[PDB]
Amino acid sequence: MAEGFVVKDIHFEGLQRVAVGAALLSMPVRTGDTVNDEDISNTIRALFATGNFEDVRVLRDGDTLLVQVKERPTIASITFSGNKSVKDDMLKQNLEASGVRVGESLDRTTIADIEKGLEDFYYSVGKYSASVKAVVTPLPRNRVDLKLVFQEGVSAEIQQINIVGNHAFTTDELISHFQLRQKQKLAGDLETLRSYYLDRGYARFNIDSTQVSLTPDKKGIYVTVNITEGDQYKLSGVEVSGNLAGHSAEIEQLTKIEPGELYNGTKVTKMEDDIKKLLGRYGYAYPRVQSMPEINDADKTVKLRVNVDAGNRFYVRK
Ligand SMILES: [Mg+2]
Repeated sequence: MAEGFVVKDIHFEGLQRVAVGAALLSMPVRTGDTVNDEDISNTIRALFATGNFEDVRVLRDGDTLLVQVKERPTIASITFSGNKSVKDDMLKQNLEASGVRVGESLDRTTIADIEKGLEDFYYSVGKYSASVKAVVTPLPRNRVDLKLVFQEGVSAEIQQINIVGNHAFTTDELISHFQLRQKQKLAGDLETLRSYYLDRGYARFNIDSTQVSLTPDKKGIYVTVNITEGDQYKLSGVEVSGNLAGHSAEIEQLTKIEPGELYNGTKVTKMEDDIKKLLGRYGYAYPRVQSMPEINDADKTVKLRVNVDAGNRFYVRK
C-alpha cells in the first residue's frame, strides 16, 4: 500500500534531441500525481521504450521528480570500406531496413548484431566467410560516425544441393531449373524454387529451412533445402480495395480472371504491376499495392485480396 510523494514538478537532465514536451508525453506521470516506486518503475520503463535513450534514471528530489537521461548518439555518417562485390548503396539499404541510418540513433548495445547482420547479408552473394568490423567514432553534440570495415572473403560455389519434402516434383526436375535458362547462386535457386511452386498453384508452398555446410577450404558449399509443398489451389476471386483515386472501375477490370483457374504467383505480380502502371498514367508515381491470399484448405481455393493506395499525385510543370 505504501504511499509515495506528490510531484510538485519535474526536472530533466540529459535532454538534447528529445523535446521536453515529447519526453513528458511519453511519461506515465505528471505534476500533481502521487508517485511511488511502482510509478517510477513505469516511468523508467516507459522512457526506455521510446528507444531514444541509452540510460534512464528517475528519482525523488524533495518534491521534484528528477529524470536523468543519456540519449543515444546520432549517427552523422556511415561509411562502408573494403567492400567491392557488394556496393555502398546496397549495404546502406540493408542497414536502413534494419533500423540503422544516418540521422537516427545508434543503440550501442546492438553493434555486434549490425556486424553479424551484414556478414549474413553477404550470404546473398555467395560469400560465407565475410567479416565486418564496426568502428564507432564519438563526435560533438552527442554524435557518432559509423565505419564498417569489410573483408569479403572468398566466394563459394555450390558443390551439391538436395531437396527434402518434394513429392509432386522430382529433385532432378526442380534442380534442372537452377541451371539458368556451378551456375546460379543459392539465393537465386531458392527464389526459382519458390516461384516454381507458386506458379503452379501451390499457394501453401514454403521453404522451411536451408542447411549450408561450408567446405574446409571455404570455396564450396553443400545445400539441403527442406520444403513443404502443400496442395494445388484454384483461384476463386480477386478483391481490390483501398484508395483507388477514382479508378476502381479500370483497376477492377484488371482483376479479371477465369473463376477457378490455378493459383499463379507470377500472374499476381503482373496484375499488381499492371495496377501500378495504370495509376502511373494518371499522375501517381508511387502507389502502394500489396496482395494477401485467403486460403480455404477445405475446398483448395484461394481468394486474392489486393490493397491499393494511389498515394501522392505528383504534378510537374516546366
Ligand atoms: Mg566502400
